[PDB]
Amino acid sequence: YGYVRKVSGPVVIADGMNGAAMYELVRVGHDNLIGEIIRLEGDSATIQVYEETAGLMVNDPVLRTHKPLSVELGPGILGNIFDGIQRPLKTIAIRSGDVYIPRGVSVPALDKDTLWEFQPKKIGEGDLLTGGDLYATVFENSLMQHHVALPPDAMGKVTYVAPAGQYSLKDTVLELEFQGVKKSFTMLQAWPVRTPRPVSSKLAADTPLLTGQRVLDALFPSVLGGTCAIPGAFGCGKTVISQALSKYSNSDTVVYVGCGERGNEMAEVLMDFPQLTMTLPDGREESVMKRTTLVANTSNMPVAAREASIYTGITIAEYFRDMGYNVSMMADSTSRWAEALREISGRLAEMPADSGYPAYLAARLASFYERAGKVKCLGGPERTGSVTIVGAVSPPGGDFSDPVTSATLSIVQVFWGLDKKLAQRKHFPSVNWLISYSKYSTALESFYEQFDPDFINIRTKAREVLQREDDLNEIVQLVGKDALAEGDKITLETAKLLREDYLAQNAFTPYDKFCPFYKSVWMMRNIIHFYNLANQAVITYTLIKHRLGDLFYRLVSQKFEDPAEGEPALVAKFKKLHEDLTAGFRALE
Amino acid sequence: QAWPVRTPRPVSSKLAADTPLLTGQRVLDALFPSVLGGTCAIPGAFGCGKTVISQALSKYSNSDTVVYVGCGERGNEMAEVLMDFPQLTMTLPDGREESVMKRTTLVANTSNMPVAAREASIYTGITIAEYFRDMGYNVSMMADSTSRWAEALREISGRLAEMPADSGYPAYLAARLASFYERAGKVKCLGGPERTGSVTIVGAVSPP
Amino acid sequence: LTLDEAIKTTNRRVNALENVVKPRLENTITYIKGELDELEREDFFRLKKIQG
Amino acid sequence: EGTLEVAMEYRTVTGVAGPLVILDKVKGPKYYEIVNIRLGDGTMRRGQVLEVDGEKAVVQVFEGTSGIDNKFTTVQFTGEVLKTPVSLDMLGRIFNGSGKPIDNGPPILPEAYLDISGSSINPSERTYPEEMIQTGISTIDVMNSIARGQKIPLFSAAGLPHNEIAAQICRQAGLVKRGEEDNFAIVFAAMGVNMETAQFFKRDFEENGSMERVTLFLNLANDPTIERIITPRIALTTAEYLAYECGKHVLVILTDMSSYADALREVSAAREEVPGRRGYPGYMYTDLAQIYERAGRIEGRKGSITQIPILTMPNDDITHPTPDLTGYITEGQIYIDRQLQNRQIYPPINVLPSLSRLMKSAIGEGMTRRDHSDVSNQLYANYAIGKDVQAMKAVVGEEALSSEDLLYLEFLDKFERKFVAQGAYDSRNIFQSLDLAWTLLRIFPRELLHRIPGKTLDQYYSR
Repeated sequence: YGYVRKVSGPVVIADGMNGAAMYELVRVGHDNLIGEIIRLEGDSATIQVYEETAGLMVNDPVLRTHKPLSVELGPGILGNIFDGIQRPLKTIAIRSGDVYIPRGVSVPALDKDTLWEFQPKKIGEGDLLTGGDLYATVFENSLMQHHVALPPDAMGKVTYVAPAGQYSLKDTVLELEFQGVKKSFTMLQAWPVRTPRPVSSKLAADTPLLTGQRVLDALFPSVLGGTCAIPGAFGCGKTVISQALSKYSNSDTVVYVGCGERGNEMAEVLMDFPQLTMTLPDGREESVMKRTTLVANTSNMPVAAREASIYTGITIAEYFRDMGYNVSMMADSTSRWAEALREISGRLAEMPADSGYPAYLAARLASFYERAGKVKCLGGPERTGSVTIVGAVSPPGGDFSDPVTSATLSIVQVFWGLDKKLAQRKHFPSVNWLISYSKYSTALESFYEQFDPDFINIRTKAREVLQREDDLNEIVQLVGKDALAEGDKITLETAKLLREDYLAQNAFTPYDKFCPFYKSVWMMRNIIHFYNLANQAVITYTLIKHRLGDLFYRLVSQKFEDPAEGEPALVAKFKKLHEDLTAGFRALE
Repeated sequence: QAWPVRTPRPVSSKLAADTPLLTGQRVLDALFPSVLGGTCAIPGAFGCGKTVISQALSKYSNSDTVVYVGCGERGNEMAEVLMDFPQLTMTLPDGREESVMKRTTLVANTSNMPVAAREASIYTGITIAEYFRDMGYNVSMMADSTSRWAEALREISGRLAEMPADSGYPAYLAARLASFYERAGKVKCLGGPERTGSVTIVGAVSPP
Repeated sequence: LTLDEAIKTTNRRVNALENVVKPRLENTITYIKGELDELEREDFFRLKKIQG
Repeated sequence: EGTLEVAMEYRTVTGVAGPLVILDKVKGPKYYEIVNIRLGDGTMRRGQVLEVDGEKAVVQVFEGTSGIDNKFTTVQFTGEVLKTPVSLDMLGRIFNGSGKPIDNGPPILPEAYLDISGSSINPSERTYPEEMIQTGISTIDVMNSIARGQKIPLFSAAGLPHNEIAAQICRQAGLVKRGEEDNFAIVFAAMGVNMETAQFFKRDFEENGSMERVTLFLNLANDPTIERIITPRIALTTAEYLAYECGKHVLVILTDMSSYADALREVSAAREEVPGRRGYPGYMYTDLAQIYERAGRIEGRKGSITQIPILTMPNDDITHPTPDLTGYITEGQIYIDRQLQNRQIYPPINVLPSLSRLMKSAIGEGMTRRDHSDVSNQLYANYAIGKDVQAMKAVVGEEALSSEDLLYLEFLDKFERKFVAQGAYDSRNIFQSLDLAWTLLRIFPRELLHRIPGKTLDQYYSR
């Protein structure tokens, strides 16, 4: 019930919708075009329709949905591929057979006829349960067990519990009554993208995001449930860091979110993920897709879907965190999302602000980024998850002055700063140490000292060495290495060794594909301790340089060792090398 | 008496001003002099606190009467004026000792006061000075932050949805500001005796 | 002597001239886009309001 | 007394667009009347009636227009402007943006309902600030000091430790003591702060033990953008009640005033108002006045409201509309330099652009020393000459610094090294710091000093 009255491009006016609500999604026309309500002036409505509105007919029916832009969560959310508006691309392609996306597809987000193995918890048929209680878990696939949380805003004494067995989402797995009225819940939960997910308490982040790369792990650490920023426009560093996060990061899940980038780039990345495979610490070999969800909205996709992809991804990440899993979101191109928002604002004729973006761009970016953090779960049993966002930025020409870049730098705690200059100089990590920073180091210092009380001092010494590296750089630039003192020469040599041996990774090489934090810490110790032990001896720089050739080779090889030997063997080898270097530095003095 | 605040006070015939304004400042009276009847304007960008020159000029001018009509200015400046002008003093040729507050009036409204009253502030100030001039004195004023009475204009032009001319200000901004400034000048007043009072408009324009 | 003269010229160009020009470019960009573009939309918006 | 009336509940909502909710057939509306909107779902949110024309009403809802149905939502007209239930018991508690008690405590039992945006003080009754303040940081007190009733903000770009400086000032706040009941009560507005910053503020304030005299008005970035505009209003109204109507001096603090500017810009762009510079509303000067222009001392009452805002230059540019208008209104600046932060200085206060327009009255003979003004002027003026010498050395060479310029360069070096730097918890007294300030001024010869007379500092004696 409801018929269109005026169709001016994307904007659509439909009469007979007195009961419509603002921002309630609606189905327009026989083709089931999907659009969101904007203005409810009079008894009429106003809808902007995402897909092309060409060919609409006046008095074509309009069908309400009684729900805002929402995502159907539950089993089967992992692995698949979804559009910006939560449209399963893979199943759409299989059903329609052809390649083109049909104008008005109506495939449900998750297949409601597929069977998943279900088994309840030890709860009783007449017990009491509340919102967020974990009443069952499901083996969606191997090694990615999926907990079934009773939806929030739903509570009451238990009435029926489905016994363990094979079931589908259409089955009524749960039924309960709060008052005399009883409600039955399936395995599918719908939640609006704009509304965040209910939380019990925002904890303080207390565990680093071990990305497997030494430069990010030690120099500029990032904590679980913490924002991150990447100036990714070239050098494939964004692809490299995304692959590292998918394969080696501590997160139990990853939710890539791609909006408004080049279509072939998304093709390349979405073909790269299935090829990516990660080995289990127990020796098993798995596929990253078994723990990966992908929301990709190319430029050809409607602008509104491009804007909504980010919120869809963050809501998916929050739902994953609802069962205490550590999940990491990855916004492919926030600049593209901002451009989509700008286009939408221009469609709405909103008053332009700085550089043309709407005045709420900073506010909306902050609202999105504020959802990341380590959070106590809702409902029992007690557990805690985390959601960390590693959303990248694409400043125009590298000038960190655009409002998107400025707001992101103002909100994001940790900025890693990939540099194209290092990429030109053949640097695999490509992380510019001169601009990167980790504002969460003060909070992470508790764990840093618990693991090793000397590690934080080593990090401070390394930061001082990096600061003096540029000083020695202009020193050599203006007068040359001749004017450098023995201590200055030792400091410069140690800085160069750190840059070319530990601060840089080798990625492609099997020995340096993954850098454990243990190996990173031992390498940092074997570098800094040797640097000091050589420093206080000032001894002729040439003499120590000649007599430390074996020590220099050991320091260089302190990163060539493969992780095959494991932590106990590599740690012992690094300790022996450090002791030998200390003996050589002290005895020869 | 009574007088409409927008209609200027009638005169006999305006005439050229040829007496310098002894401000007591080296720069104001040496390189860039001002005449008793002319119009001045001090930009004083943010942070300069240009009102210090205003207060010094009011304190030490040769003008017989000063009407400090600061519009949109901070209240603490008005508190300073009210606190110091009585305790501060000046001497006259007769030899006696007297305060400057005996001849200074403030039509000022602060910035936290309602916006629409600012134009009324400016116009009441200029009319009061015009009356004191028709008395025959060499009265003067200085309107602090006249640029605030352009925010007053555009915050009304926006409600009326008038067509924005430049940076949101209506079209008649220059016309109205000229109609205000063009009321200064030495003039033989109406009626005998032959009073020849003047009036000086030392405005202040705060630019963004 | 020649190196001193050349170094003085280079340092002056790096410090004074370029850092003089770049603020000028930023101010010119701000004056055009920050004011003229904003006014054009506001003028047209007021016109559309009059039509409505 | 006039008989009471129950507020009319309407259901004639006949239009929603942006953040503005239209109504029709309103029987006797009132401008700025607070209306709480109950949606069809039953959830309730507050709102103000912006424009009142004829029998219509253009309401601006607070929690957002989402979920409003043109035939199921109900609007109730309370018939009174927004009022904050201020009370003396409100001390030592935490409140939301609109004032909801969020410390797991019972709501405020109001001693009196007071309307926000209170009327101005008659400037005839207004007085002048005449007492210094012991914040606990050296460089702010020694030069560009703060008076008990003076407004002055902190200019500090994003990422700088200005939040830590504000926390240290609030925890170490106290009178000169040259009393506890009337001692500094701190109203701590927090407009648009991050969650981590919010937890930091709560923990730091609870740790110093001064919870008994500090009120937090926290408003996170998650809260609605319009609700951030009323947070400074509520904070300043509570400050007004505490100071003028109860006596104790109030040291009002508002963090991230740029967030308030952004909220103003968003609200104005929502209603499509005339834009000033950088798309900000054309009345931003008046709004920043109604926020800032309340600090001062009233003649008949012993209270005093001292204002210490904290702005943030967006592009680290002083010419941005928010800091420019603030400097027009705020009677002085205390500036924080990113360049000094690059030198690893914990309190990166740059003194060259930092001046207190009321310092000429804070100084005197009742407090401080008789050489305060001249020493401050010299350490303010010779810094510029040292900077010019540094620039000349950069553009010419080390040989350009003559027997005079090299002295200015050494003065600048020692001034940035010893004088400005201070401990994270160092309460450096004025005289002990003024001795080192005199030493810095004495690095230059005691006769080349042009502005200062020799006798002024000669009255004071070393050791």
